Amino acid sequence: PIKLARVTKVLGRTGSQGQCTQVRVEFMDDTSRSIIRNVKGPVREGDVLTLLESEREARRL
Amino acid sequence: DIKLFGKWSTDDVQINDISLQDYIAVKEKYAKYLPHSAGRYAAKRFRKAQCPIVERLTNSMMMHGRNNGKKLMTVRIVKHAFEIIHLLTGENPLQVLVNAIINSGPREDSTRIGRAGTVRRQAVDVSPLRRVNQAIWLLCTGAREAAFRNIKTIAECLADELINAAKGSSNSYAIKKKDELERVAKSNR
Amino acid sequence: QSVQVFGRKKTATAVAHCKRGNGLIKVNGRPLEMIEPRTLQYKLLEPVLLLGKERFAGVDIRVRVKGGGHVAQIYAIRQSISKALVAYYQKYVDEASKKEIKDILIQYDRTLLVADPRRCES
Amino acid sequence: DKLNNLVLFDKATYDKLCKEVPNYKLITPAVVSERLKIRGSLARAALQELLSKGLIKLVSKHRAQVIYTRNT
Amino acid sequence: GRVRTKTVKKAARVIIEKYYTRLGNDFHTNKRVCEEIAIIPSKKLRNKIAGYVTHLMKRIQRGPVRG
Amino acid sequence: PGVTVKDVNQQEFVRALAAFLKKSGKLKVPEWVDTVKLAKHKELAPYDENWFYTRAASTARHLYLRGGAGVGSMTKIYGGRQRNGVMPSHFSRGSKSVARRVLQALEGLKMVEKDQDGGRKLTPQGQRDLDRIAGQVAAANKKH
RNA sequence: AGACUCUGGCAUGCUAACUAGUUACGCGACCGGUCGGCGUAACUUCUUAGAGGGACAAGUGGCGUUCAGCCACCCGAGAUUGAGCAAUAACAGGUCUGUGAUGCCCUUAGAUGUCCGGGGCUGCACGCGCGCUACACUGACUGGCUCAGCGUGUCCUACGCCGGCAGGCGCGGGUAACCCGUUGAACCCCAUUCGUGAUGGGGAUCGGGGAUUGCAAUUAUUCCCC
Repeated sequence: PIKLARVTKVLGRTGSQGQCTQVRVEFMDDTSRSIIRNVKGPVREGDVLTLLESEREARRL
Repeated sequence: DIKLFGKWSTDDVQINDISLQDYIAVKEKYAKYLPHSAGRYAAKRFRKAQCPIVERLTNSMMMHGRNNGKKLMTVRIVKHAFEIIHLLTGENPLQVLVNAIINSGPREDSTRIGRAGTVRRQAVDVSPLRRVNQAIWLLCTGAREAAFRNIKTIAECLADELINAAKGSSNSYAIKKKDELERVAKSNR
Repeated sequence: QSVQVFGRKKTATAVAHCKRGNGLIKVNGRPLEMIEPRTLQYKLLEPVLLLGKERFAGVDIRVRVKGGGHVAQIYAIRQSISKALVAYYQKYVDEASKKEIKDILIQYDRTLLVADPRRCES
Repeated sequence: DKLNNLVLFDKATYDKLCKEVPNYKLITPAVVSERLKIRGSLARAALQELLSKGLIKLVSKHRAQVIYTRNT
Repeated sequence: GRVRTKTVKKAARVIIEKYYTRLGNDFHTNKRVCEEIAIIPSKKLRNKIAGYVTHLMKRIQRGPVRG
Repeated sequence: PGVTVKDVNQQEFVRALAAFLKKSGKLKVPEWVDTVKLAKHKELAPYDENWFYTRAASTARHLYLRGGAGVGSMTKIYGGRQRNGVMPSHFSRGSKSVARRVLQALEGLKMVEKDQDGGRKLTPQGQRDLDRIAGQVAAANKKH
């Protein structure tokens, strides 16, 4: 299963070298399910992602 | 009405993916007569999204050492490539290109998280812009690699690459690369 | 009755001379179609293809070109064509039309009216 | 291994050129040079001949890439 | 970034303190009056002074200052 | 009937001029033509058997477009990239003799005028001829 | 340090330019147009070189002890131009034809004696390195086409003639926005031939000639052609 995404907020920079962006992901499946994910590359607020696995949740706490 | 090279339609071009509907720019306002525009797109961040996709392609096709400045060459290659595509499929070449871009770009990537020494990378999600850029890079590289030591022209080879990536077949280099990256990104997690 | 503007790209300066004519656009004594980089021919024909030959109906344009390379020269030329037309519309025709044309041109390509500020840095 | 191309025609080659070639959708001197094991010069010549005969359409003529079409 | 100069500040304070009546909120007017009031050599400096005056008056007409 | 040289596809115009020169018959052709190079910078002999005609035509065209040119000027025109081997490439002028014999030949045909100015410009007859060729090419372009 | 000054970006506003240029008007050449052909009425758009402007965190929005300030944005040529000045701190690094009847050491053991002739600095198994050319097809070759700027010059060179080619021979201009010089560039573009091979890519190394430079080219000065 492939789920599409939104960007609610761009939080900060994670990763070793400062390559990964920590981003708040709203779902495009109508649900207000806000999962925080890590992205590689440039992401601005209002981007729409293609997540391969939606069950995953990135480094919270 | 504006036609690319004075012959190619842009109103027929349909973006399949909702993710890349924002970042592949070719549809209406961004449509231009020629790939060569020579406006600043590296001026500020995210601006290369507002740059035409054909132009982007052109700019990544001259990338290599001996070809490093020659943009007219590149545009001629692109034009001939498009013609070839048209001859082949009958479809609008821009559409084909778009499809290729969609089907070439990686969706997840393994990236180094921790310290220098810890060789266990974590699989992370990929930006849409980056996916476009990367896709373009892959396609151009394929074009290069297919056309190095043979009688085949780059325009021809590039066209072949682009059709192969449009159809989704495993004859394109770009597709292969995507598959190799994607599987790895499914392995690390 | 006549207007004299310039368009500059890089080093290349192109001076356009607009006057009440019969619809002739000649760059350094030769037509726009008869300029050597015919791969980049469409770029030079953009101000004609956008606004139509109907707006270029009774206007004679002579373009004097100097400096730069080839592409740069082309860019200067096209600029100076557009600017020339705009100035002519301002001067001897109404303002509304000028505003319209300008809007059209900016809406297509920004370089067509305003010059590229960057040139070869020391 | 090395590539051995025919610098001049054979009967098998000639027949596969007059019959088979004007029905390839994309006809390129390089493609014809790859399909039938021909040198690019000879293939080009053949293409030219076929153009002169009026069997094959022309798309674009260039210094590098010359493109041709099957008729109808 | 950008920070105000001591000289610019002091001169501005002098100009406000003496001739508040002449000055306003229009930057250009404030510049010109400054040019016609005080012995200023440099144009840039004068401009700076004018700016400072303008800011000061934007601030001062709301409420009185400490200085 | 009003067309000019500048308003015509240049290469094609040159070709046509060359053809005209050939079909006329009269032009002073040197005997070394099948042996000579064309510059110290170039590698091989030219591919064209009738290259001399072509070059003459080109020269004529240049004279028409820009007057007051000499042999040195002509040498500077037809120069290019000297492949200096493993040393980096430089600019080198053309073959002086060849230009010199072109100009002498065209001048013999009453197409080129030797000048009070210094160099060489064009005759009225020559100009007329050029414009006829331009017309010919033009007719064979707008109707074709 | 900052400040001061210059510089650059901007002006179809201004001041001018017989060593800058345009436009118009005459004459001429060519097919109602093209002309770096030639001759003075238009004054500065281009070119130049000056003055005066012009940007000051000016304005708006957000953040801020509601101040100092910071971020974003409109208009704008420019919102964060680059340099010098600006004439620091430490130096036990010092520097220089300055003065001390300065302290020593040396002076057929001249603190490199002048000159003369010929060599060497390139020598070559190797390491460690900056570069150039390449490893070709987005190419090479061949013909055609068309565009610079920083600069230089009493050796830079225009123009004719003799030269396959380097070059000679004749004659001029420039002690320079004047002549070289519309700097006629190369990439590039446009056609031609080659066709994936140590190939016509690549040119090392070599063998013969010829030409300059110079008192002298042998250990190839350099250039040219096979």
